[PDB]
Amino acid sequence: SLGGQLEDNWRTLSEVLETATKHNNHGITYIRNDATEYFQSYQDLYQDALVILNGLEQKGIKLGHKVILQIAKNQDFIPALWACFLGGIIPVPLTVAPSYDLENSAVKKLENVWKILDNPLILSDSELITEIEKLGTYSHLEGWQVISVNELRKAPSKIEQLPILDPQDAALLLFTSGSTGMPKGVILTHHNILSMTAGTVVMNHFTQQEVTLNWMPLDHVGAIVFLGIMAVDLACDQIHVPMELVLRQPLQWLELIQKHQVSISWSPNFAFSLINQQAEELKHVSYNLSSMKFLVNAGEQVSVKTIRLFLEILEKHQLQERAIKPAFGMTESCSGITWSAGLSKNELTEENSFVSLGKPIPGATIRIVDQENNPLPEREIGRLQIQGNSVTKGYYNNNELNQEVFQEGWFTTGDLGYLSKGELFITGREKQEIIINGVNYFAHELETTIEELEGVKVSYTAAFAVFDQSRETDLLIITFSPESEQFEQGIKVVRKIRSHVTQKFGIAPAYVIPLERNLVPKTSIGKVQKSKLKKDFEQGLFSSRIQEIDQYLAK
Ligand SMILES: Nc1ncnc2c1ncn2[C@@H]1O[C@H](COP(=O)(O)OC(=O)[C@@H](N)Cc2ccccc2)[C@@H](O)[C@H]1O
Repeated sequence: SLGGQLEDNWRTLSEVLETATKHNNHGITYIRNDATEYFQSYQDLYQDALVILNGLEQKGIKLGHKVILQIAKNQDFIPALWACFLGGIIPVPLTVAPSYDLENSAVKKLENVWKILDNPLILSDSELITEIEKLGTYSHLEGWQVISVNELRKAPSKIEQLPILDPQDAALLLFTSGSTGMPKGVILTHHNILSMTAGTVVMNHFTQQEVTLNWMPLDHVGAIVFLGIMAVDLACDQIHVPMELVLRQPLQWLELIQKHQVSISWSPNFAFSLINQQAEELKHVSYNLSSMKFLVNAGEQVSVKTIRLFLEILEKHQLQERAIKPAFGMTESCSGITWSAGLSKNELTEENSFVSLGKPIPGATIRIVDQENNPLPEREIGRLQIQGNSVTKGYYNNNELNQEVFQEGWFTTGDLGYLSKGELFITGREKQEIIINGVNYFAHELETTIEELEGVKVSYTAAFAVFDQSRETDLLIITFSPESEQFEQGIKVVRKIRSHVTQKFGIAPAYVIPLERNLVPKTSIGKVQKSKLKKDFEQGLFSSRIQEIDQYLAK
């Protein structure tokens, strides 16, 4: 149903980095937690990567082998990632766990992936090395080996020549958590990654003069590719900020855009809302954001009302018209695959209620089909299917999954939406629909509406529907985290949530469950995974709290 013509490029990642070294002008600027800065030119990165690569070789890690990445320090992660790229070693970046002595999904993912990949070596930093080894000994994991990047930097560097690689060979393996069970390992070739890069650059007119800024964790595809490898491909300046720095003080994102004259940046929808929360203090200070021309809202459903408010607040801070770029992407397509032309605030009205995520990059084709795999007419909801050189060819060691989601040269994303004049509009995700009396409801709207309320902490909210067997009816369940200091003072807001939702939508939440911030399940990028919360409810993990709240009501 779509298009885009792109000339074949047969570069590898090593050639891309080698091309970038000539521009000793540019490279990576690392922002530390204390807001100090450290510049590493592409030449320095290349030299650093070679040293680490030699360290890897000396430990017996060979071409084609896989290594797990568990590195929180950005100054260690990127050089180690590129080290693997140059040596033909496949890096497997995984989310750094919040702790390694307590039960969490990140610890489970690390152990599961480790088992799937036949006991590969784990790369860490000096801060985390001890904790990760402890987990290995405590859980008696046979062959568990962890090494710091700084120990690999010590390797007497007997550097030999770099291997010549096939761009069709695997270069990057990224595991995503599925709805249930084992994680899914997305295989990404050089050709996959560089075909996204080329398509995105040509379509959006990026040049070596760009300044990219990332504040998402480096294990995610958006940070590795769109705001990592792309910048290397362009040989432009790239900046990496730890997520917690911007979370602790959201306005620092705006400060860094101004200070570094940033032209390209990205966050999911919730972070836009976090800025909107700062509307008051944004009246007493002024930022200059005129350098920002490509501001990506991607990673989760985009809220019309949130974007509209974001423009109104920040146009008073020199944010140019059409700078905001809602986009669609996934791990399976090396992040971004469609890009908006920009928002003009005229599509944002009590409008749609769906934001356009734009047209696909050159080389890519997208379509909306029915259950029969037949293309549907424009403007009606169906399953999104994607193809092109930027799209993955298959998952790691999972034929059952490959045969299901890869058919006729198309990949089923598991996402729902429609096409209108060539532009993609995502409406929801499969098996997460909120249907009550045949009427379609949309989680993001509900969540946005909830998050307007005082006492509801932004980015910890979820809305989903379960079927109640006893009463033979569908229930709307709302989970949130209180903005109180602290819970359980967030009992007053439970009542406030139910009424506010009824007033605006005409339907009510059956249950409203407050949650401790640390227990709301989130992907590395901060997207609330509603599947894990649905399961938790059906156990039920919250039954005690539900009763306790119900006992507090009726008094
Ligand atoms: N703009 C969007 N609107 C609605 N849902 C989205 C959007 N972007 C991503 N998603 C959801 O997130 C899923 C992919 O999740 P992950 O594999 O964890 O990686 C991601 O979250 C990528 N979407 C990140 C990205 C995209 C574009 C540019 C930069 C960065 C998609 O299948 C879709 O369900």
